[PDB]
Amino acid sequence: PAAAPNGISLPAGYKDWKMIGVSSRIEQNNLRAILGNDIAVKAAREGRTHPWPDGAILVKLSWKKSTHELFPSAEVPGDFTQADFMVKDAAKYASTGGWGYARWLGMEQKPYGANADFAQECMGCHSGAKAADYVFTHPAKLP
Amino acid sequence: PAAAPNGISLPAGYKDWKMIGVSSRIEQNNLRAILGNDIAVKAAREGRTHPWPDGAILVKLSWKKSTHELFPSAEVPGDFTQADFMVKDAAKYASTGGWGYARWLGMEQKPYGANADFAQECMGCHSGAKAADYVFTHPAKLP
Ligand code: HEC
Ligand code: HEC
Repeated sequence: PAAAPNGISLPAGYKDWKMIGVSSRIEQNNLRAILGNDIAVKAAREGRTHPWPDGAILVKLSWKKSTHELFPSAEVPGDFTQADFMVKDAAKYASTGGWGYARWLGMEQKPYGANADFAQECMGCHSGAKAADYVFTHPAKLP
Repeated sequence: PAAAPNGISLPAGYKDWKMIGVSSRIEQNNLRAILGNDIAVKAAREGRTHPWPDGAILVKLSWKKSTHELFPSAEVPGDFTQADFMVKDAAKYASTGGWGYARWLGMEQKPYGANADFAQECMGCHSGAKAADYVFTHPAKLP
Protein backbone atom coordinates (compact mmCIF):
# COMPACT_ATOMS: atom_id res chain seq x y z
CA PRO A 1 0.00 0.00 0.00
CA ALA A 2 0.99 3.67 -0.50
CA ALA A 3 2.44 5.59 2.46
CA ALA A 4 0.19 7.92 4.52
CA PRO A 5 0.35 11.69 3.61
CA ASN A 6 2.81 12.30 6.48
CA GLY A 7 5.24 9.64 5.12
CA ILE A 8 4.37 6.74 7.50
CA SER A 9 4.59 3.28 5.80
CA LEU A 10 1.98 0.56 6.59
CA PRO A 11 3.58 -1.78 9.22
CA ALA A 12 4.04 -5.22 7.58
CA GLY A 13 2.36 -8.25 9.23
CA TYR A 14 0.25 -6.27 11.78
CA LYS A 15 -2.41 -8.98 11.52
CA ASP A 16 -0.02 -11.36 13.46
CA TRP A 17 0.48 -8.93 16.40
CA LYS A 18 -0.57 -9.80 20.00
CA MET A 19 -3.92 -8.62 21.47
CA ILE A 20 -4.04 -5.58 23.88
CA GLY A 21 -7.87 -5.30 24.01
CA VAL A 22 -11.29 -5.06 22.23
CA SER A 23 -14.08 -2.45 22.06
CA SER A 24 -17.45 -1.57 20.55
CA ARG A 25 -18.39 2.03 19.51
CA ILE A 26 -22.15 2.55 19.82
CA GLU A 27 -22.27 5.63 17.51
CA GLN A 28 -20.15 3.91 14.77
CA ASN A 29 -22.03 0.58 14.87
CA ASN A 30 -18.69 -1.31 14.85
CA LEU A 31 -16.57 -3.88 16.65
CA ARG A 32 -12.80 -3.26 17.19
CA ALA A 33 -9.64 -5.19 18.06
CA ILE A 34 -6.57 -3.38 19.53
CA LEU A 35 -3.23 -5.12 18.81
CA GLY A 36 0.42 -3.92 19.28
CA ASN A 37 3.99 -4.74 18.23
CA ASP A 38 6.14 -6.50 20.86
CA ILE A 39 7.44 -3.19 22.36
CA ALA A 40 3.82 -1.96 22.72
CA VAL A 41 2.56 -5.22 24.20
CA LYS A 42 5.37 -5.39 26.81
CA ALA A 43 4.61 -1.71 27.81
CA ALA A 44 0.85 -2.41 27.99
CA ARG A 45 1.25 -5.47 30.24
CA GLU A 46 3.67 -3.72 32.70
CA GLY A 47 1.83 -0.34 32.72
CA ARG A 48 4.76 1.57 31.11
CA THR A 49 2.34 4.16 29.60
CA HIS A 50 3.41 7.50 31.26
CA PRO A 51 4.74 7.78 28.61
CA TRP A 52 4.60 4.83 26.20
CA PRO A 53 8.23 3.98 25.07
CA ASP A 54 9.74 4.96 21.71
CA GLY A 55 9.16 2.22 19.13
CA ALA A 56 5.70 1.13 20.47
CA ILE A 57 3.12 0.75 17.67
CA LEU A 58 -0.65 0.40 18.40
CA VAL A 59 -3.20 -0.72 15.74
CA LYS A 60 -7.00 -0.61 15.93
CA LEU A 61 -8.95 -2.78 13.46
CA SER A 62 -12.67 -1.97 12.86
CA TRP A 63 -15.52 -4.00 11.30
CA LYS A 64 -19.19 -3.15 10.83
CA LYS A 65 -21.45 -5.04 13.29
CA SER A 66 -23.32 -7.99 11.79
CA THR A 67 -25.34 -10.83 13.38
CA HIS A 68 -24.72 -14.52 13.47
CA GLU A 69 -27.23 -16.60 11.40
CA LEU A 70 -27.32 -19.51 13.98
CA PHE A 71 -27.26 -17.23 17.08
CA PRO A 72 -28.87 -13.84 16.27
CA SER A 73 -27.99 -12.15 19.63
CA ALA A 74 -24.23 -12.47 18.91
CA GLU A 75 -22.86 -9.29 17.33
CA VAL A 76 -19.94 -10.35 15.09
CA PRO A 77 -17.66 -8.75 12.43
CA GLY A 78 -19.02 -7.94 8.97
CA ASP A 79 -17.22 -5.82 6.35
CA PHE A 80 -13.72 -4.53 7.30
CA THR A 81 -13.72 -0.70 7.60
CA GLN A 82 -10.20 0.56 8.56
CA ALA A 83 -6.83 0.07 10.26
CA ASP A 84 -5.74 2.96 12.54
CA PHE A 85 -2.10 3.22 13.79
CA MET A 86 -0.13 5.27 16.41
CA VAL A 87 3.73 5.07 16.16
CA LYS A 88 5.62 6.37 19.28
CA ASP A 89 8.70 8.61 18.53
CA ALA A 90 8.82 11.51 21.05
CA ALA A 91 11.42 13.57 19.02
CA LYS A 92 10.28 12.79 15.43
CA TYR A 93 6.54 13.36 16.16
CA ALA A 94 6.92 16.14 18.83
CA SER A 95 4.27 18.34 17.04
CA THR A 96 1.58 15.62 17.45
CA GLY A 97 2.09 14.57 21.16
CA GLY A 98 5.06 12.28 20.29
CA TRP A 99 2.85 9.97 18.17
CA GLY A 100 2.79 9.36 14.38
CA TYR A 101 -0.86 8.88 13.36
CA ALA A 102 -1.94 7.03 10.15
CA ARG A 103 -5.12 5.31 8.77
CA TRP A 104 -5.68 2.93 5.78
CA LEU A 105 -9.29 2.31 4.58
CA GLY A 106 -10.96 -1.02 3.72
CA MET A 107 -9.76 -4.29 2.17
CA GLU A 108 -8.32 -1.96 -0.59
CA GLN A 109 -5.92 -0.28 1.96
CA LYS A 110 -6.39 3.31 0.69
CA PRO A 111 -4.42 5.93 2.74
CA TYR A 112 -6.63 8.49 4.56
CA GLY A 113 -6.16 12.28 4.72
CA ALA A 114 -6.41 15.37 2.48
CA ASN A 115 -2.72 16.45 2.97
CA ALA A 116 0.32 16.02 5.29
CA ASP A 117 -1.54 17.93 8.12
CA PHE A 118 -4.36 15.28 8.42
CA ALA A 119 -3.20 14.08 11.91
CA GLN A 120 -4.59 17.35 13.45
CA GLU A 121 -8.06 15.68 13.11
CA CYS A 122 -6.88 12.70 15.18
CA MET A 123 -5.44 15.09 17.85
CA GLY A 124 -8.87 16.85 18.08
CA CYS A 125 -10.15 13.84 20.05
CA HIS A 126 -6.89 12.21 21.30
CA SER A 127 -5.83 15.41 23.16
CA GLY A 128 -8.78 14.51 25.46
CA ALA A 129 -6.59 11.57 26.66
CA LYS A 130 -3.43 13.80 27.24
CA ALA A 131 -3.25 12.60 30.94
CA ALA A 132 -2.83 9.01 29.59
CA ASP A 133 -0.20 9.98 26.91
CA TYR A 134 -2.95 10.47 24.21
CA VAL A 135 -4.11 6.78 24.37
CA PHE A 136 -7.71 5.93 25.45
CA THR A 137 -7.41 2.08 25.52
CA HIS A 138 -6.94 0.48 28.99
CA PRO A 139 -5.19 -2.88 28.30
CA ALA A 140 -7.62 -5.78 29.00
CA LYS A 141 -6.89 -7.73 32.23
CA LEU A 142 -5.69 -11.40 31.89
CA PRO A 143 -4.16 -13.89 34.39
CA PRO B 1 -3.82 -24.16 37.20
CA ALA B 2 -5.74 -27.36 37.97
CA ALA B 3 -6.87 -29.49 34.95
CA ALA B 4 -10.49 -29.51 33.73
CA PRO B 5 -12.72 -32.41 35.00
CA ASN B 6 -12.16 -34.29 31.69
CA GLY B 7 -8.36 -34.08 32.27
CA ILE B 8 -7.59 -31.24 29.72
CA SER B 9 -4.66 -29.02 30.91
CA LEU B 10 -4.83 -25.21 30.49
CA PRO B 11 -2.94 -24.38 27.22
CA ALA B 12 0.23 -22.49 28.15
CA GLY B 13 0.91 -19.07 26.49
CA TYR B 14 -2.58 -18.57 25.00
CA LYS B 15 -2.37 -14.79 25.70
CA ASP B 16 0.37 -14.63 22.98
CA TRP B 17 -1.82 -16.27 20.29
CA LYS B 18 -2.96 -14.53 17.04
CA MET B 19 -6.45 -13.01 16.64
CA ILE B 20 -9.19 -14.90 14.71
CA GLY B 21 -12.08 -12.51 15.62
CA VAL B 22 -14.07 -10.50 18.19
CA SER B 23 -17.75 -10.52 19.42
CA SER B 24 -20.29 -8.94 21.76
CA ARG B 25 -23.02 -11.18 23.36
CA ILE B 26 -25.94 -8.84 24.13
CA GLU B 27 -27.68 -11.25 26.57
CA GLN B 28 -24.40 -11.79 28.50
CA ASN B 29 -23.42 -8.07 28.60
CA ASN B 30 -19.86 -8.80 27.56
CA LEU B 31 -17.08 -8.35 25.04
CA ARG B 32 -15.03 -11.31 23.66
CA ALA B 33 -11.76 -11.94 21.82
CA ILE B 34 -11.35 -15.15 19.78
CA LEU B 35 -7.68 -16.27 19.41
CA GLY B 36 -6.14 -19.53 18.11
CA ASN B 37 -2.86 -21.47 18.09
CA ASP B 38 -0.89 -21.33 14.82
CA ILE B 39 -2.52 -24.60 13.53
CA ALA B 40 -6.01 -23.02 14.01
CA VAL B 41 -4.95 -19.60 12.56
CA LYS B 42 -3.56 -21.25 9.34
CA ALA B 43 -6.80 -23.31 8.95
CA ALA B 44 -8.97 -20.16 9.55
CA ARG B 45 -7.14 -18.03 6.96
CA GLU B 46 -7.01 -20.86 4.32
CA GLY B 47 -10.74 -21.84 4.78
CA ARG B 48 -9.76 -25.36 6.05
CA THR B 49 -12.63 -25.49 8.53
CA HIS B 50 -14.50 -28.76 7.19
CA PRO B 51 -13.42 -30.06 9.46
CA TRP B 52 -10.80 -28.08 11.37
CA PRO B 53 -7.51 -30.04 11.45
CA ASP B 54 -6.32 -32.12 14.45
CA GLY B 55 -4.17 -29.99 16.80
CA ALA B 56 -6.15 -26.75 16.16
CA ILE B 57 -6.98 -24.94 19.46
CA LEU B 58 -9.52 -22.07 19.69
CA VAL B 59 -9.83 -19.80 22.78
CA LYS B 60 -12.51 -17.26 23.69
CA LEU B 61 -11.76 -14.62 26.30
CA SER B 62 -14.69 -12.77 27.94
CA TRP B 63 -14.88 -9.51 29.95
CA LYS B 64 -17.87 -7.66 31.49
CA LYS B 65 -18.84 -4.57 29.41
CA SER B 66 -17.80 -1.27 30.95
CA THR B 67 -17.84 2.29 29.52
CA HIS B 68 -14.92 4.54 28.95
CA GLU B 69 -14.74 7.42 31.52
CA LEU B 70 -13.49 9.97 28.81
CA PHE B 71 -15.72 8.69 25.99
CA PRO B 72 -19.01 7.17 27.37
CA SER B 73 -20.21 5.70 24.02
CA ALA B 74 -17.11 3.40 23.89
CA GLU B 75 -17.97 -0.02 25.44
CA VAL B 76 -14.67 -1.47 26.78
CA PRO B 77 -13.48 -4.47 28.92
CA GLY B 78 -14.10 -4.53 32.66
CA ASP B 79 -13.58 -7.51 34.92
CA PHE B 80 -12.19 -10.74 33.26
CA THR B 81 -14.85 -13.50 33.50
CA GLN B 82 -13.58 -16.69 31.72
CA ALA B 83 -11.39 -18.45 29.12
CA ASP B 84 -13.19 -21.07 26.97
CA PHE B 85 -11.20 -23.63 24.86
CA MET B 86 -11.92 -26.16 22.08
CA VAL B 87 -9.03 -28.62 21.26
CA LYS B 88 -9.44 -30.55 17.94
CA ASP B 89 -8.61 -34.31 18.13
CA ALA B 90 -11.02 -36.27 15.93
CA ALA B 91 -10.02 -39.68 17.48
CA LYS B 92 -9.35 -38.69 21.17
CA TYR B 93 -12.57 -36.61 21.54
CA ALA B 94 -14.79 -38.59 19.15
CA SER B 95 -17.49 -38.79 21.91
CA THR B 96 -17.90 -34.92 21.92
CA GLY B 97 -17.95 -34.22 18.15
CA GLY B 98 -14.15 -34.44 17.79
CA TRP B 99 -13.44 -31.44 20.14
CA GLY B 100 -12.12 -31.33 23.70
CA TYR B 101 -14.04 -28.57 25.58
CA ALA B 102 -12.75 -26.81 28.76
CA ARG B 103 -13.38 -23.53 30.73
CA TRP B 104 -11.36 -21.75 33.45
CA LEU B 105 -13.10 -19.01 35.55
CA GLY B 106 -11.64 -15.53 36.42
CA MET B 107 -8.19 -14.26 37.35
CA GLU B 108 -7.84 -17.28 39.78
CA GLN B 109 -8.29 -19.74 36.78
CA LYS B 110 -10.74 -22.12 38.62
CA PRO B 111 -11.75 -25.11 36.43
CA TYR B 112 -15.48 -25.21 35.50
CA GLY B 113 -17.79 -28.24 35.71
CA ALA B 114 -19.54 -30.54 38.28
CA ASN B 115 -17.91 -33.73 36.95
CA ALA B 116 -16.15 -35.34 33.95
CA ASP B 117 -19.40 -35.20 31.84
CA PHE B 118 -19.58 -31.27 31.97
CA ALA B 119 -18.88 -30.90 28.18
CA GLN B 120 -22.39 -32.20 27.35
CA GLU B 121 -23.59 -28.66 28.37
CA CYS B 122 -21.27 -27.08 25.74
CA MET B 123 -22.55 -29.58 23.12
CA GLY B 124 -26.19 -28.56 23.87
CA CYS B 125 -25.52 -25.24 22.11
CA HIS B 126 -22.51 -26.11 19.86
CA SER B 127 -24.53 -28.98 18.18
CA GLY B 128 -26.49 -26.09 16.52
CA ALA B 129 -23.24 -25.46 14.55
CA LYS B 130 -22.69 -29.18 13.71
CA ALA B 131 -22.72 -28.48 9.90
CA ALA B 132 -19.78 -26.07 10.50
CA ASP B 133 -17.81 -28.63 12.64
CA TYR B 134 -19.37 -27.31 15.95
CA VAL B 135 -17.76 -23.79 15.55
CA PHE B 136 -19.90 -20.59 15.32
CA THR B 137 -17.08 -18.06 14.73
CA HIS B 138 -16.49 -16.87 11.16
CA PRO B 139 -12.86 -15.65 10.96
CA ALA B 140 -12.77 -11.80 10.65
CA LYS B 141 -11.83 -10.49 7.18
CA LEU B 142 -8.50 -8.61 6.80
CA PRO B 143 -6.41 -7.64 3.71
C1 HEC C 1 -8.93 4.41 19.51
C2 HEC C 1 -7.71 4.62 18.71
C3 HEC C 1 -6.53 3.78 18.66
C4 HEC C 1 -5.99 2.88 19.79
C5 HEC C 1 -5.24 3.86 20.71
C6 HEC C 1 -6.13 4.55 21.71
O1 HEC C 1 -6.08 5.79 21.91
O2 HEC C 1 -6.90 3.83 22.41
C7 HEC C 1 -5.75 4.23 17.56
C8 HEC C 1 -4.48 3.61 17.10
C9 HEC C 1 -6.39 5.38 17.06
N1 HEC C 1 -7.55 5.63 17.78
FE1 HEC C 1 -8.72 7.33 17.57
N2 HEC C 1 -9.89 6.64 19.10
C10 HEC C 1 -10.85 7.40 19.77
C11 HEC C 1 -11.38 6.73 20.92
C12 HEC C 1 -12.35 7.29 21.92
C13 HEC C 1 -10.80 5.49 20.95
C14 HEC C 1 -10.97 4.44 22.09
C15 HEC C 1 -12.31 3.65 22.02
C16 HEC C 1 -12.36 2.66 20.88
O3 HEC C 1 -11.81 1.55 20.99
O4 HEC C 1 -13.00 3.02 19.83
C17 HEC C 1 -9.88 5.46 19.81
C18 HEC C 1 -11.33 8.68 19.32
C19 HEC C 1 -11.02 9.30 18.07
C20 HEC C 1 -11.71 10.48 17.55
C21 HEC C 1 -12.84 11.26 18.20
C22 HEC C 1 -14.08 11.40 17.30
C23 HEC C 1 -11.04 10.81 16.38
C24 HEC C 1 -11.32 11.97 15.42
C25 HEC C 1 -10.03 9.84 16.22
N3 HEC C 1 -10.00 8.92 17.22
C26 HEC C 1 -9.09 9.76 15.15
C27 HEC C 1 -7.99 8.86 15.01
C28 HEC C 1 -7.03 8.95 13.96
C29 HEC C 1 -6.92 10.06 12.89
C30 HEC C 1 -6.80 9.52 11.46
C31 HEC C 1 -6.15 7.87 14.21
C32 HEC C 1 -4.93 7.45 13.34
C33 HEC C 1 -6.54 7.25 15.40
N4 HEC C 1 -7.69 7.84 15.92
C34 HEC C 1 -5.86 6.13 15.97
C1 HEC D 1 -18.16 -19.32 21.20
C2 HEC D 1 -17.31 -20.37 21.71
C3 HEC D 1 -15.91 -20.58 21.37
C4 HEC D 1 -15.15 -20.23 20.09
C5 HEC D 1 -15.53 -21.23 18.99
C6 HEC D 1 -16.87 -21.00 18.34
O1 HEC D 1 -17.70 -21.95 18.30
O2 HEC D 1 -17.12 -19.89 17.81
C7 HEC D 1 -15.35 -21.48 22.25
C8 HEC D 1 -13.93 -21.94 22.35
C9 HEC D 1 -16.43 -21.93 23.04
N1 HEC D 1 -17.59 -21.27 22.68
FE1 HEC D 1 -19.50 -21.70 23.39
N2 HEC D 1 -20.24 -20.22 22.14
C10 HEC D 1 -21.56 -20.05 21.82
C11 HEC D 1 -21.76 -19.14 20.74
C12 HEC D 1 -23.08 -18.76 20.13
C13 HEC D 1 -20.49 -18.68 20.36
C14 HEC D 1 -20.26 -17.71 19.20
C15 HEC D 1 -20.62 -16.24 19.54
C16 HEC D 1 -19.69 -15.56 20.56
O3 HEC D 1 -18.56 -15.18 20.15
O4 HEC D 1 -20.10 -15.45 21.75
C17 HEC D 1 -19.59 -19.38 21.25
C18 HEC D 1 -22.60 -20.66 22.57
C19 HEC D 1 -22.55 -21.50 23.72
C20 HEC D 1 -23.69 -21.94 24.51
C21 HEC D 1 -25.16 -21.65 24.20
C22 HEC D 1 -25.90 -20.99 25.36
C23 HEC D 1 -23.10 -22.75 25.52
C24 HEC D 1 -23.81 -23.50 26.65
C25 HEC D 1 -21.69 -22.74 25.25
N3 HEC D 1 -21.35 -22.00 24.16
C26 HEC D 1 -20.76 -23.48 26.00
C27 HEC D 1 -19.36 -23.61 25.81
C28 HEC D 1 -18.49 -24.41 26.61
C29 HEC D 1 -18.91 -25.34 27.73
C30 HEC D 1 -18.08 -25.24 29.02
C31 HEC D 1 -17.22 -24.19 26.04
C32 HEC D 1 -15.89 -24.77 26.52
C33 HEC D 1 -17.42 -23.35 24.92
N4 HEC D 1 -18.73 -22.96 24.76
C34 HEC D 1 -16.38 -22.89 24.05
